[PDB]
Amino acid sequence: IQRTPKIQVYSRHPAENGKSNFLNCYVSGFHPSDIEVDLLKNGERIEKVEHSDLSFSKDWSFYLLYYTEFTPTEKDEYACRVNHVTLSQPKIVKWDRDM
Amino acid sequence: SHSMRYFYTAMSRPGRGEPRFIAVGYVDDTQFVRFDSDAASPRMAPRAPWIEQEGPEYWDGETRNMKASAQTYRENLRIALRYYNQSEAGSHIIQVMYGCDVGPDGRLLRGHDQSAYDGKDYIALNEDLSSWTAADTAAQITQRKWEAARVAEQLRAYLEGLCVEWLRRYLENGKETLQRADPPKTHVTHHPISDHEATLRCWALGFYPAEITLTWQRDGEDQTQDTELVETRPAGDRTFQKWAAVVVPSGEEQRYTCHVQHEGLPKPLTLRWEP
Amino acid sequence: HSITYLLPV
Ligand SMILES: Nc1nc(NC2CC2)c2ncn([C@H]3C=C[C@@H](CO)C3)c2n1
Ligand SMILES: [Cl-]
Repeated sequence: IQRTPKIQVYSRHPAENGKSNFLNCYVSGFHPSDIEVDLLKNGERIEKVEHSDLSFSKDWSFYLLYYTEFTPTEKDEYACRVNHVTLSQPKIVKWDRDM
Repeated sequence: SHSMRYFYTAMSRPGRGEPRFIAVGYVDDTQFVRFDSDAASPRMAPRAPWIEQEGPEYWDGETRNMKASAQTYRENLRIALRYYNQSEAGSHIIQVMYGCDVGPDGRLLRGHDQSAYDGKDYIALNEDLSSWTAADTAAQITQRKWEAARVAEQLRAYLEGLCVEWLRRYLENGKETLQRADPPKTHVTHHPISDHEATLRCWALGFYPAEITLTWQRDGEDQTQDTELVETRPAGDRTFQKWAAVVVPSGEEQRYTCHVQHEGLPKPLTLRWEP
Repeated sequence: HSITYLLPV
């Protein structure tokens, strides 16, 4: 069975402009385990992004946390772009600092 | 009130080398070890502070054991290919989770050893730690073989033995984090979506463990069908986040209270929006 | 600590 990833883009701490923080993209509920996750800054791929170790839920679906250091600003806009076998085109979810 | 779990993932990938094997270890909601066969130098590695104190015989032995387990899981991927009459050019996955839950007294409550092939149930050790649940015909072949080999008794020897004993040790070494009350740092936000309505959102941040309840009430009764719940998510620092949202008629906000339950809290919080 | 059990299916 194949399942499509749910996506949540958010920050480790409540965002303050000018204050260092972490940008997170939590992908979950997907199968198989192969997946591609990019964090974007104003449309551009952020080079050094890390992720947690591969693990799965009770229903056997996988989850990973992709993260990177960032200092949020008023101007700067961020997103998470995920591609999986269950997706025809890479899905892009924008960061909302209130979600 | 505590648990230790190991999650093994073996994935075949024809054209991309040997099948990949990943193991992660958790105590409650805290990951403490990892293994990845793809790493430049594959070893069992620490992912929690309180585990790093274990000596070379722990990290060397766990590394040798993971390398051995990886080879066996590769063997098992091949066997499954034969059970299911599948092609060697196909890509498949074995997932196995095993471990023990112990009570507040520190004694075994339940042992686990269950698995999936390609995302679906395969075979599982039952609560009696003596019988199996095979999910399909291919897994009935395995069940047949494991009964002869007295596999359940040996799983049971681990689950009553090393599993509970090491879990008890881990809980003691990391008592300051693993047994600490970390209640959520809560607040309620407000953003009017229109003239008619507005969005109430109840946040719960920085909590451990992940288990939490966020419910909205109107005049004291849950708006279960109206409330939008997001999945509990990792903060990246071993803590978790969650928010419940409900859309309410502007002016009637005060009818709505956000109720928060967590084990790090003295007693359940009741929140309201404030300006 | 993980179990040591090289188990065939
Ligand atoms: N339920 C289950 N399914 C397995 N394989 C099936 C999916 C093909 C499996 N292989 C080994 N074990 C136990 C032996 C020690 C632990 C770690 O390996 C678990 C297993 N338990
Ligand atoms: Cl037989």
